Amino acid sequence: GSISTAVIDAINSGATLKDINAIPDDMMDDIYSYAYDFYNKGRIEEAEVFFRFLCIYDFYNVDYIMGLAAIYQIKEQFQQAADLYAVAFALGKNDYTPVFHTGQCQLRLKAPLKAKECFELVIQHSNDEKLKIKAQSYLDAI
Amino acid sequence: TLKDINAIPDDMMDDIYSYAYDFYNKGRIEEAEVFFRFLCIYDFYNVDYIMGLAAIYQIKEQFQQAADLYAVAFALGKNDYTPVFHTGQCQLRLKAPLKAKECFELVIQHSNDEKLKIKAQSYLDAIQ
Ligand SMILES: NC1=NC(=O)c2cc(Cl)ccc21
Ligand SMILES: [Cl-]
Ligand SMILES: [Cl-]
Ligand SMILES: [Mg+2]
Ligand SMILES: [Mg+2]
Repeated sequence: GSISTAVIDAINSGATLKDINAIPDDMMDDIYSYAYDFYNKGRIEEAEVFFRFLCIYDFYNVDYIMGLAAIYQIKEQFQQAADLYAVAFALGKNDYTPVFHTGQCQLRLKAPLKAKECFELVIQHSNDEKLKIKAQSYLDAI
Repeated sequence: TLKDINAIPDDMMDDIYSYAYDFYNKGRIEEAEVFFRFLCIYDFYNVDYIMGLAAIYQIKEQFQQAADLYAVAFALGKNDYTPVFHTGQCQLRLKAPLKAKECFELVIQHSNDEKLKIKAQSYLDAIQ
């Protein structure tokens, strides 16, 4: 998947498509907009292809990662979702939304201690008061 | 992948990893790089294999290449902020001090590794 592609690219250290500016920013923006068009209409499989395409071209992009992670979470591919959410967090640093969703994923993976660690991070560090309430509700059930 | 089918016994992979760090510790960077690339081809999902290849790229002053692998390494481990610390070092070398500050601050705010936080704070103290 997307993470494997990123690691293979890093191993090979040959020229990538982004290295030669093969697809301009405005064009990537358009494709991202089509990806969400598909997603918003329930065409999840088509959206997944488009987000995978975007992540092959520019893996280290929070918006593309988050779109793909959401698809995996909806498809109950919870480990794949959690891994991508953590990449998004590492790149973005100040949005705890990916940490919250990783906590949801860890609960479904039967890892409540990992989920508790996620939800506690949201409470301790997020300034999103509504997200903190949501995180607390999961903590209350654990 | 090769790991998915147990293509090489576990103890032999342990040996190859230990030989890779032996090369690294002895300054045989080109040979360490072959061995860490081999390991990451065998199992891209192994955080310590990725960290070893990232260390090679950092020592070779391929700082963005290292930082990219550190972001994957962070995700695979979820709660180990060592890759975030090293990303902070790479960002300083890339002349991105605000990004580096964000990395070191993330280590101090989330890590439970006291020795790592001490190191991260020493970098924050030096950043203008
Ligand atoms: N420190 C952390 N423990 C976790 O389980 C986790 C998940 C994510 Cl997404 C970011 C950071 C962390
Ligand atoms: Cl993958
Ligand atoms: Cl999965
Ligand atoms: Mg490259
Ligand atoms: Mg607060």
